[PDB]
Amino acid sequence: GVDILHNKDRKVWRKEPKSQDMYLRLLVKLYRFLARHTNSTFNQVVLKRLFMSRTKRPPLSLSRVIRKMKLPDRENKTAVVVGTITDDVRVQEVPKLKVCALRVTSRAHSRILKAEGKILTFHQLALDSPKGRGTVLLSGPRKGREVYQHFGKAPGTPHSHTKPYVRSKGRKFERARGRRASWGYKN
Amino acid sequence: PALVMSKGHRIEEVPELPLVVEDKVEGYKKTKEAVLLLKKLKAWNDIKK
Amino acid sequence: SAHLQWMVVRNCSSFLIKRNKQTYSTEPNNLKARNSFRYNGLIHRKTVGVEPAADGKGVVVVMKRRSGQRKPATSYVRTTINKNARATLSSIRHMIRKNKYHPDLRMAAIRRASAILRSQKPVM
Amino acid sequence: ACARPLISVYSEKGESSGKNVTLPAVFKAPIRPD
Amino acid sequence: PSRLRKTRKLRGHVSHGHGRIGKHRKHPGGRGNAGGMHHHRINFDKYHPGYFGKVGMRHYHLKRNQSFCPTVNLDKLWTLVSEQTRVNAAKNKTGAAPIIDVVRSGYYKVLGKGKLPKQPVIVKAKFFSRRAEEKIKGVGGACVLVA
Amino acid sequence: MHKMLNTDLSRILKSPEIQRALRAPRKKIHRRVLKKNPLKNLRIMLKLN
Amino acid sequence: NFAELKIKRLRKKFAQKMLRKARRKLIYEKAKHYHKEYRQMYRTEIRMARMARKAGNFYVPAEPKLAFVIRIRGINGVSPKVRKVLQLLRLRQIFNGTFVKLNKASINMLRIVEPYIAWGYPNLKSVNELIYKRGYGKINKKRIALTDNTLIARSLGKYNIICMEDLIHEIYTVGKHFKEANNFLWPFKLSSPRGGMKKKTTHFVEGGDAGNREDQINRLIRRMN
Amino acid sequence: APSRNGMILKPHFHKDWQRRVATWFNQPARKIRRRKARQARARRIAPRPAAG
RNA sequence: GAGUGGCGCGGACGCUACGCCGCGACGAGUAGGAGGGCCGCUGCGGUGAGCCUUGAAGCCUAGGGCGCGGGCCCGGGUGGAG
RNA sequence: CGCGUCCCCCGCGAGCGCACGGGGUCGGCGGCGAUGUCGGCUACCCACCCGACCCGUCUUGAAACACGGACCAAGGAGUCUAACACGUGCGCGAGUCGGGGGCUACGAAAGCCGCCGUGGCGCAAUGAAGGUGAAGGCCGGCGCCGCCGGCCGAGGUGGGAUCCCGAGGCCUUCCAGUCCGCCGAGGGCGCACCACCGGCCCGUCUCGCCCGCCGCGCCGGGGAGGUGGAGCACGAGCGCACGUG
RNA sequence: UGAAACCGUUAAGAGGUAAACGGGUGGGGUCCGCGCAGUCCGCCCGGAGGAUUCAACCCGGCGGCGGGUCCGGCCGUGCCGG
Repeated sequence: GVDILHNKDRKVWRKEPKSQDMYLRLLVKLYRFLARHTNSTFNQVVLKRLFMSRTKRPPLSLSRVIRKMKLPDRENKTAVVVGTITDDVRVQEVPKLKVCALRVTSRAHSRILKAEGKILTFHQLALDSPKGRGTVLLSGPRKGREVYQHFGKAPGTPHSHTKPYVRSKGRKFERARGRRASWGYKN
Repeated sequence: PALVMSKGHRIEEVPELPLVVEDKVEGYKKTKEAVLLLKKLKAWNDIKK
Repeated sequence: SAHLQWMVVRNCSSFLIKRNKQTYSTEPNNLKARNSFRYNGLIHRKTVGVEPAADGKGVVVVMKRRSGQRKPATSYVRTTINKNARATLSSIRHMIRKNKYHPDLRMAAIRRASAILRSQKPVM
Repeated sequence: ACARPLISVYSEKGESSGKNVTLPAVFKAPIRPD
Repeated sequence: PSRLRKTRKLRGHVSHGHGRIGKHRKHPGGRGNAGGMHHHRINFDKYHPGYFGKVGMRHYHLKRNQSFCPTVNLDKLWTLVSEQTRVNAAKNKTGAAPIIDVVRSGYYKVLGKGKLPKQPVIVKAKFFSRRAEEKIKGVGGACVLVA
Repeated sequence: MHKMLNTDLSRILKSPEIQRALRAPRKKIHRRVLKKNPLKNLRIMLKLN
Repeated sequence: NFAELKIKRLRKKFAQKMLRKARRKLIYEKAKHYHKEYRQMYRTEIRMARMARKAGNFYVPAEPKLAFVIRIRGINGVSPKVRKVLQLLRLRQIFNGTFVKLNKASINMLRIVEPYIAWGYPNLKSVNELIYKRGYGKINKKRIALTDNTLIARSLGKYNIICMEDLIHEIYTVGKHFKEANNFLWPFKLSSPRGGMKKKTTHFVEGGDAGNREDQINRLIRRMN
Repeated sequence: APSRNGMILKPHFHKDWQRRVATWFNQPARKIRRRKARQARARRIAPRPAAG
């Protein structure tokens, strides 16, 4: 007998990973304890990121992890990725880095251990640094994916630089009418 | 051997879990040799199951 | 390791017996006989088990030895206690406390042992 | 882990002969029921 | 998997999840890409602009092999050779430039997107961009052409 | 490659490195309290005023 | 050694006890002060009205600061402007109550939800009765009963409102932190009027039980509390 | 009838296509018969190269 | 918090962590949408050292109960091979 | 309700007990008891009080003088294939994939090939096209050179989860004090992401000035300022499986 | 094997608002509790019986931990040498 709208009574975020991966599930068990029993905010951020889908924990490039750890105060601090660390082949110099990440690709391992760099795991990060003291938490480019070009205004709206879904691309595949003032119109 | 026993394989008498046997197991030619080998390695109670 | 090969056998084991909103496990060293990370008799390095004796009278206390655990023929040490009710339980309390061998299974082992002795005791 | 213990090798009479093979790293691969 | 589907939870429900006021009738807006310029005009104009009409010249017999020209950039140029060559090229003191045959790697043209690491190199490509060439003069190198 | 190398969180969560950097448990349960009308109930009115 | 250890723990416990007794004494002496403040407040208007009548002039007293608003009508068939103002007052249910302090802004908000509320100027007794019997705090957005003073002290410690007598003083004598003490109090879930209403639909002036009931709101507070 | 933003498709299924569906259950018996005929030939032209 | 100076052999329950526990507010609903089913049907891979001629399926029942419900489990009868 | 000490006026006593005290207990009782009685709600039959129109469907509106339905059992209706999009799980990752081919009972399965990746999709766009095809300042010599060179070099602003430094402080009868752990004034590095301003690439327009040579010409290259692009600005893709459209 | 519709007969009950239905009881049946002198569980006390019976100390075999840091082995998503 009270005027509430129940539209927004439920919250639609993740409390657990969808994955039935046991090793991921033991990391989540390990970091639920640290999120609860420390006044560290690092463990709360890392736990939340352990739940997120592959399209939400993207692959961090090696060159982003070189650049964001060569910055002014990031000296002998641990580079923490919740996703994966993919090798960048266009970079020539790799400094000594201390990396903790879920996945690391075979090329980026052999590359980072070639220098004096050390590669951790999250069970090691807990024993090494429980509160996340002396860490730089990094994310990969989340609007990197092809899918985002097609999003926003409708392609065929004035000032919409949106990629439409065409079968193939040529001269006769969606180039004619609303793309040139020669043929009818243009926005 | 916690995972193997949870499958229901009756292996509480196998001396080792890997049970890496000799290489002259492959030279055998009778089912009397094959059962007698499983008796001596104490894997027989899985065949009885 | 314990937590690893729990996440494999917690739902998909031979011993698991689900019916009537109740979940037991018919494991040879489970005591309290239920699906748990504690009482599971196969997972851990250290395991205590209480059985009725080979004959009628007595109990058998089973201690899983530290050393060789992929070695199932020599993994378990069995001892028998055919004494009075108090001196049977006192031996079990002295095997579990004074070796610091699963002190959380002390009280559960004494309750199980007492139930085995009360079972093999005649009806009027 | 990186513990590769020393697995024994049994005779045809079911007794541990002195011959030993080191447990290959295949058995330490991450066990994935999924 | 027929168990995980929506059909199995419409058993009991009358319309099977297609409405009561407007039914599930057969083809109530025509078949396929019909009504393009008439009653599906807004969908085509809004999400598929430039669909109708003619643009450009018709090339009757077109063979795709004559217009075959796979590109590489200066970014990934040193990856067609070993890391051994790059290391030993700096380790050598004579000033000898290692030779990168681009057509052996399966690229004809070299484009100039990339920063180049500072040592001399020869590039035996079939084509070259202007900025691509300039950057290899900038690093102190050659541009040999291939027929 | 393993996603976590050491899968013994039995050992890990009681190891001195982790146990050092924790906050104390809040293990006391606080059930609801029955509201006693302190205008009728003298002592509760004394507990407040 | 441990003789030292338990001696230190015993000292720290005794320190915590004497800190409790010191705070408790402050609650007693503030309640004794507020009693003295209320009696001299009460005497003054009788004095000022007497000395006015002795001269032969009039004493117009202060137009009251505090209002008590009761929602009398329900959720069904209600205008959107009347909806927004009713949920800005937090009267989201029939027979809910809140205190609102009178200014220029709040009176012009009251008169546009007029047929849905029965409001007036409360008594010291009514303010005592409501906050002691129906007193619930909005602690962690959870409606928790004010059984102790360590709820009010832990929530409203910053504004120097450390007990129930402080809360009742800041409500009654419309002080500085009325906003943070009124918004602390969860809206008062009153009963149905025992003895019935006169008529819900119409104004108080024309027989009914809606609109401004100046000093007569205290009678409605007794029957619903 | 088009719903929203989505690719504009032209499926080539306007003819009687169900009559001319060619299914590959032959494949592992086709591979066996080829390997058979291959070894048969390789034995036939006995000391000559198997490739020809 | 930590250092250097001025007799009796004892102690309930717990923690399927996908578990267990605590506090507060809420609960109409057609078309429609999602979740959870230890709701049910028929077949395949595993598994229950399952059940069964000392009586399987099936069927009948003023018998005994469980579950919010889908349904289900026991008793008695018939039946004869799963 | 101690004085031994800090002002303007005149830090640990000891017990025992009662309880309007973080939700009910009795250290109170009394009957009746083997074929005639005790319990058994649900379930068979019946009675009485209150309520109570017959389902399905289309409809603004159905109990309808709207249509379908006499009764019962068995059958009986969103499926499979191709395509696309988005979410989701898994594997590898600037890659990825043998699907066609070949090799050596279950099994027409599984295993393997790499000088079987042809090839597909991806890592480059834009133009109808011929085509072209993705960052720079400064410091000298030639208040200037087309350049000879030399050093360093993938932008800026604002907001930004975390991280970093630390003015001071966290006790037991004090005073210094050393080591770890902890709080915090204020101040910095700034992830992803968003908004804005720069810039680079292709098309096309306006204005103008210099450079090159086995081929001096209706040859080729270059600059500044707007402007059109499904672009670049240190990659996210591919394959498999599931879900909805 | 022998379902339901529908029918015959036997038993029980009922019957003027067509029947049937939900809620609340009361009345009678049908079987059930294999009902009908009524709970077991600790320790102690109070009497009475029995048994070859504790604590300690020898001899043996097995197990746990830590031997803070003994002696010898094997492993290393460890590293430095030849």
